[PDB]
Amino acid sequence: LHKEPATLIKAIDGDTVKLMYKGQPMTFRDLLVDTPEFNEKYGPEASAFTKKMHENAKKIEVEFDKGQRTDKYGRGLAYIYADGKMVNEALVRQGLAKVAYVYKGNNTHEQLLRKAEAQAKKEKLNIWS
Ligand SMILES: Cc1cn([C@H]2C[C@H](OP(=O)(O)O)[C@@H](COP(=O)(O)O)O2)c(=O)[nH]c1=O
Ligand SMILES: [Ca+2]
Repeated sequence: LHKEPATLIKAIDGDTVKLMYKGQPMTFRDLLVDTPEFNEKYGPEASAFTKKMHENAKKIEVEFDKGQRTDKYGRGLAYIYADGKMVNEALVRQGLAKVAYVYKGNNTHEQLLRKAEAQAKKEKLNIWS
C-alpha cells in the first residue's frame, strides 16, 4: 500500500471528510471504522476530533487498500493520514470509533486497528465507558 496526496476541502463527520484528490473533490469514508452519527452519543466528539485532526494537518494523505476504492455511494474508501498519523487508527484508539465494515480484500490494517480498539476498551474510553 502507498500514500498519495490530498488536501482538505471540508470536515464532514467522524468517519467522512471532503478532500481534493487528483485535483477532484471527493467525499472519503474511512476504511474499517464506524463513528456514531452526529445525532448519536459521542457523534459530536467524533466529528470534533476528526475536524481538528484534518484542519490542523500540514499534509493530508490517502492510502487506498487492495480492493474497491469507491463504495456504492461514490465515496472514496481509504486510510487517511494527518501528518503521518492515521485518522482511522486514532479514532479507534480514542474510543470514538469501533472497528467495523471489515470486508475481505480491503482489510490490510485490520489487526492494527483491532489492537487500538483493545487498548481503548481496556482504558474504558468514550464509547467503551
Ligand atoms: C466503510 C464502508 C462502508 N460501506 C457502505 C456499507 C454501508 O451500506 P448501507 O448504507 O447500505 O448501510 C454504509 C455504511 O456507511 P456509513 O457508516 O457511513 O453510513 O457504507 C462499504 O460499502 N464499504 C466500506 O468499506
Ligand atoms: Ca458512521
